[PDB]
Amino acid sequence: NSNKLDSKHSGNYDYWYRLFRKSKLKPFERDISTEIYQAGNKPCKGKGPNCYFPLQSYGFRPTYGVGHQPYRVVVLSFELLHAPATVCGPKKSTNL
Amino acid sequence: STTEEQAKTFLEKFNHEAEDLSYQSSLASWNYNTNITDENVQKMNEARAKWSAFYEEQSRMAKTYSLEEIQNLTLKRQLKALQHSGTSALSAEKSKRLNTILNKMSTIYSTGKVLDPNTQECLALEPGLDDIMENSRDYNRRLWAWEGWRAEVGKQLRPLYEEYVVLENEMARANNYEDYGDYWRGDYEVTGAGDYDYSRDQLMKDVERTFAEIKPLYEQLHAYVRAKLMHTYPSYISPTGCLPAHLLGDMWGRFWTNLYSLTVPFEHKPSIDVTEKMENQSWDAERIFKEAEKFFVSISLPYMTQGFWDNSMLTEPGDGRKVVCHPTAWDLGKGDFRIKMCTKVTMDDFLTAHHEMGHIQYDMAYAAQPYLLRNGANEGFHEAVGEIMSLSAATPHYLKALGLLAPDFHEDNETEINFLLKQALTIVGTLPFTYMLEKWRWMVFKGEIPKQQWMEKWWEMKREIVGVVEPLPHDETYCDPACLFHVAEDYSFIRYYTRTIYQFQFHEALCKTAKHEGALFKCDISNSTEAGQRLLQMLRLGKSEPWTLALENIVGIKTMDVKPLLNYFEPLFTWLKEQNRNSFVGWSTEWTPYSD
Ligand SMILES: *[C@@H]1O[C@H](CO)[C@@H](O)[C@H](O)[C@H]1NC(C)=O
Ligand SMILES: *[C@@H]1O[C@H](CO)[C@@H](O)[C@H](O)[C@H]1NC(C)=O
Ligand SMILES: *[C@@H]1O[C@H](CO)[C@@H](O)[C@H](O)[C@H]1NC(C)=O
Ligand SMILES: *[C@@H]1O[C@H](CO)[C@@H](O)[C@H](O)[C@H]1NC(C)=O
Ligand SMILES: *[C@@H]1O[C@H](CO)[C@@H](O)[C@H](O)[C@H]1NC(C)=O
Ligand SMILES: [Cl-]
Ligand SMILES: [Zn+2]
Repeated sequence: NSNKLDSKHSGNYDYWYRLFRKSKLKPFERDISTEIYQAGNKPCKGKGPNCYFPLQSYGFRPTYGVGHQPYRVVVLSFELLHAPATVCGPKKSTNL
Repeated sequence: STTEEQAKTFLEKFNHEAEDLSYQSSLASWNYNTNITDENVQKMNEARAKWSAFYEEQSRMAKTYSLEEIQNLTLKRQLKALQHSGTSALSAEKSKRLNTILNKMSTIYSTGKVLDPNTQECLALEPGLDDIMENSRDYNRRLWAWEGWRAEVGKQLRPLYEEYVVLENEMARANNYEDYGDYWRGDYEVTGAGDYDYSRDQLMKDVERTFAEIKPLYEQLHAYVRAKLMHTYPSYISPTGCLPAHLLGDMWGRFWTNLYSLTVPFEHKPSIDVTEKMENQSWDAERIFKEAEKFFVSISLPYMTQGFWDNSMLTEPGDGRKVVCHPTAWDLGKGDFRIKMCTKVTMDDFLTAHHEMGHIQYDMAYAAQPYLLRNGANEGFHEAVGEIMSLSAATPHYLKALGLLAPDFHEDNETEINFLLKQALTIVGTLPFTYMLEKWRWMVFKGEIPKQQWMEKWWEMKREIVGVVEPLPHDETYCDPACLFHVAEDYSFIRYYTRTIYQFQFHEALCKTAKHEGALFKCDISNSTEAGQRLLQMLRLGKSEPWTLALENIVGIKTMDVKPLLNYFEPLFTWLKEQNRNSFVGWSTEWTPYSD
């Protein structure tokens, strides 16, 4: 949970999440797209009738209850591939 | 490519943006409820302006979509909710005229003041009226006050109501409705659902069936009420004719609750009172909400999120700030809900807390649903779900079990008769008045009758169906029944009838699942997690699928019924029918108090 640290009174309006693209995604991909999504088979300049911006607003307030309180989430990815291993898990020490 | 994908994308956009704006508006509303300063008055002004502008713009850009080329039922109903233009279907001058007249109505009703023969006294709907009716037993005071108030309000709003009939008819005609009656009936319209389709007149047939199956019970109760009125005052009421409107117990005949002190059949027996017990235990608002949450956990409904206790206000803010504390709860969302109401050491406060807690649970049940479905399947489900829990908590077995009422007492015959009389006079007295008001409004929108016999026809039907007589006869130059609050702010009354029917049906089916035997009014919904899951099965539905299907998920029937009404009052009706062996049944509409 991160509500005091992240959610702010009068509105927290810094986090943006996309909703619509041309096709599906691929895992581990960057798709930062400042291209206004189009629908209705009528390509447009954007932000109008049937012109949708992919990114939306993460409305965050410190009074939101659990279900949509801003959660800080981190995913740790590992690979079990043959290579010179560099990130080894620590050792320990004892008395003499 | 297809219109369905565009509709889904626009509904996601509308969901998010309307969520943002509605959250802001509802937080501003709670700010109104807590701190009423001019600063937050202006803040709410701009917030509501922005929310209305956003809703209007979204609807206008939604008007480009067609309902014929979309097959998904949820998305179809969402677009149908989007396409309800309302005031914008008509011209700008007419719309601003209508909104100015509604503001005029609000100002007149909020500032309605009537002067006695001595004008030194200043009353205004609140300083008296309610307290006059509920504390004074004088005929002259009630007659004069109600007659003067009705006369002045009619004098100040007759042509406003006429132009309202005209403009609402024109709006309905411009929005593909025959009449504003059909406009109001459009909420219950369901199409595209096999075995679940209901037209605008099917509910009318259901209401007429309820009339046919309800009339004798209400006639007998009217006979008992009038007979008790005879015993209290014998020289002002005829043994067969109907009673004057001003002898129903409240402001306009809606509730017969205040008639308790004169209609109790056995005044010696002690009523079920836990008040002295909660001053024995020194009860508080935090404890009352913890007890409510214990009851709700006992029915598998979820706990109280920390935000509730953290931000919701559970006690009056002293005298530094003033709070309007009518028990209410709006839909903030995103797991944020809260309660504002005055917590006094009373038992009606127990009912109000239970009712609004059921409302909160129903509200949070459909949290995961989209915006246009984040509501009761119809307008009365929320209030019915609120009222069922309070009715269950009003039983004395619950008080015995949860410790408020000590174990060492048993249910007494006359005490339970009085309690059932309370629950009767506090509920079934509102149904006939709801029926009259809603039906009169229905044919007002229909326009079947010219302007020149409205009051005459209305009062004649009142005398003929419920025996409501004018204590002073009035011509077409009066607008007495338009003086109520909800008609005075353009609100439908079918909500209350549906609330009562749904709460009785839900109690019947839930008790049947919970397996309690004997008199049904003594049953309790506690330690019945199977029944709790059964209730949640309809709670989570919202507006995704028809309210008739939602009802089928509880009772198993697709239509409203009078069977819960008949069954809940079987022993009361038996006792009234065995006591009615030597009393008149029925009324005569010819008798009026000024015809001698
Ligand atoms: C409480 O009321 C004051 C005015 O007395 C107002 O300035 C303030 O914004 C209010 N607080 C909230 C949370 O509404
Ligand atoms: C209808 O809408 C629901 C909810 O968005 C979706 O799961 C379903 O796939 C839709 N059906 C069709 C045929 O588009
Ligand atoms: C509850 O009331 C008072 C205390 O509040 C006292 O008489 C006693 O403790 C209890 N019983 C009765 C009968 O009052
Ligand atoms: C439900 O069970 C609990 C567990 O002892 C009990 O305290 C409570 O009184 C029960 N509720 C009833 C019998 O309504
Ligand atoms: C009701 O119960 C009481 C016991 O308190 C008993 O005396 C009476 O006969 C019963 N029946 C009626 C009709 O009061
Ligand atoms: Cl009336
Ligand atoms: Zn309420």
